[PDB]
Amino acid sequence: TLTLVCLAGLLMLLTVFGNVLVIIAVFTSRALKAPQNLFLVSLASADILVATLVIPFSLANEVMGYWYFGKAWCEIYLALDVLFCTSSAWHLCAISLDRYWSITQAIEYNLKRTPRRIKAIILTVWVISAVISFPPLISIPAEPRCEINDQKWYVISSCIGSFFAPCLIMILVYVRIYQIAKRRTADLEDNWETLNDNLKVIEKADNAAQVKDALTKMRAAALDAQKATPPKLEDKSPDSPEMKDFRHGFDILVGQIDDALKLANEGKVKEAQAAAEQLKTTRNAYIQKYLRQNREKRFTFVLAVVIGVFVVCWFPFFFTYTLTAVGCSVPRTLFKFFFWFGYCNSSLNPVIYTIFNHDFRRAFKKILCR
Ligand SMILES: CC(C)N1c2cccc(F)c2C[C@H]1c1cnc[nH]1
Repeated sequence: TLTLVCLAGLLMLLTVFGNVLVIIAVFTSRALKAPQNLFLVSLASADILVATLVIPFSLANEVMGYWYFGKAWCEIYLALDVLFCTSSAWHLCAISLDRYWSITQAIEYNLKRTPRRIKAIILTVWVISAVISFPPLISIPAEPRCEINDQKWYVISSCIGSFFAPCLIMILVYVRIYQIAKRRTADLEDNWETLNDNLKVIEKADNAAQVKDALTKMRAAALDAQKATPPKLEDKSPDSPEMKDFRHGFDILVGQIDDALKLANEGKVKEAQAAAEQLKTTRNAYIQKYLRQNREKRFTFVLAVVIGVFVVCWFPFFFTYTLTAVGCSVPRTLFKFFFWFGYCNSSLNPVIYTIFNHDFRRAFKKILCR
């Protein structure tokens, strides 16, 4: 009934509450690099702009509302509701492009990733997003009963121009990103699995020979693993004590395999598997902390999760809105749900942001207390 008028504005403030916290979190932090911050703050600035200037009207217009103090309100209301979503999609596209270029072009791109360069990128997103939003000689006096003239021709070019094409690209480059990351870690993950497999085989073994062969197996696996670069220690020197801690760790391990190999040949089947558990624990304490993903890999994956919500929130709306050109299915029950679903995308960006990024939780708890 009337309980819902406050809920939407309540969730509308959740964008201000959520995104402004991010706006100032990255605003001035020695940990936050300026290249990435610029993009996450203009994205959070579009969300904080649409939650205030466009969000509330959609609720009243949805129940007991019409354009007041002129249709000019219905002019800008349409124009910003496309602008933010065309710019938000295109921003996610550019971060998608930034993440790809950084992972591949390496030193050269870092030289060109000047904060001024990426500042220029954002303004251009606003520029080109304003072109897709501005209609040529076509308007989106008395009350007009605010909706969008569903010109089948224009609508789809804009429907694609706002959501489809930018989302398509950002999906298309991130699938290349995933394949690259999977290729790097592949061989090492072979080894780590082979270690774990032979370990369980050791604990799940009944005779000494089975253990001895399992042990000899992992011995090569560890040596093969010893020559990889673990994910955290990517682009670090072998002068870095972390990269050396990795190596010493597999020396220490190999030795323990050999010592456990002496027990299996001595005929002490039980002592062997016992000592094999000691191998496992040692491996975890030495190695596990380096299998964790690098600092740049976290940012790329976390924005992979963000594209997951831009697709999940907006695709139902745009796909049902695109189908209206052929008018196949029920809009009455679905339009309302999908119009909100796409809209909550702006409030839920800092939600996934702190839910996954380790720097986010601390930046959220330290922004408030100061
Ligand atoms: C105004 C409606 C039709 N919308 C629109 C129009 C053009 C581009 C575009 F990306 C969007 C999103 C969608 C919408 C805005 N607010 C909630 N849903």
